[PDB]
Amino acid sequence: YEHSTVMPNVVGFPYKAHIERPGYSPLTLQMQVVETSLEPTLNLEYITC
Amino acid sequence: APTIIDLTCTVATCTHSSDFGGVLTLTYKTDKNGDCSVHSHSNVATLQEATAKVKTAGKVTLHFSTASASPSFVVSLCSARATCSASCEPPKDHIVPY
Amino acid sequence: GSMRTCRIHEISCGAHSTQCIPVSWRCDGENDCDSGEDEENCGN
Amino acid sequence: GSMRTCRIHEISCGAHSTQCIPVSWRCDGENDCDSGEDEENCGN
Ligand SMILES: [Ca+2]
Ligand SMILES: [Ca+2]
Repeated sequence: YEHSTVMPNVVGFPYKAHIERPGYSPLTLQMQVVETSLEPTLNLEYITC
Repeated sequence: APTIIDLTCTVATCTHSSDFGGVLTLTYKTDKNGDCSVHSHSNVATLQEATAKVKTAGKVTLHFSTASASPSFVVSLCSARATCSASCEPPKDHIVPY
Repeated sequence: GSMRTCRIHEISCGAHSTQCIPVSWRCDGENDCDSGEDEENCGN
Repeated sequence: GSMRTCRIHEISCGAHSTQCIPVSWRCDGENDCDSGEDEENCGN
């Protein structure tokens, strides 16, 4: 059963999604962002000392 | 035969798919516990079972398969009658092997 | 003691229950009785 | 005797009480039943 949602990028926020399939009882998921990391791409230019 | 009085029909869920994608619940009032032959009086919806167990609790369930967006059929239980109408949503599976 | 020994082809559905079910429901594989005595001592 | 032996995956919540609790509620740390039989003889 395909589903889609949008959840905030806040660490520790307890996002809960409600999936309501027509033939079955509704379901509630829980997703949470424990940790995030933003990695740039680097090109070394020179070294100084 | 058990005496059935004030038989009402409600449909829990419906989905017009090839398999039996309907749940039908009947409420009734009886004096004794017995066996009734259940039939549907239209070809818009097809029941799955022929006989049901009627008890003093006053609730039996049936499974039916339909292909129309909104069916409407007359279901009988021993000698009683009712009119069942429901709203059905299309199924998501494109192809089935049965 | 005996309270509702009711009819011709019932099983009285337990010695202390207020139920009469047809004899055809004895050892059918389903617990029709509240106590479940209908499925007790089956398989002779 | 036995009162209301309930269903496939119930616990019947005491032989003298009319309650059904799912098997998932056995030894959960909560006294769902009035008699508390579900939390008795836990920790096998
Ligand atoms: Ca039985
Ligand atoms: Ca419990």
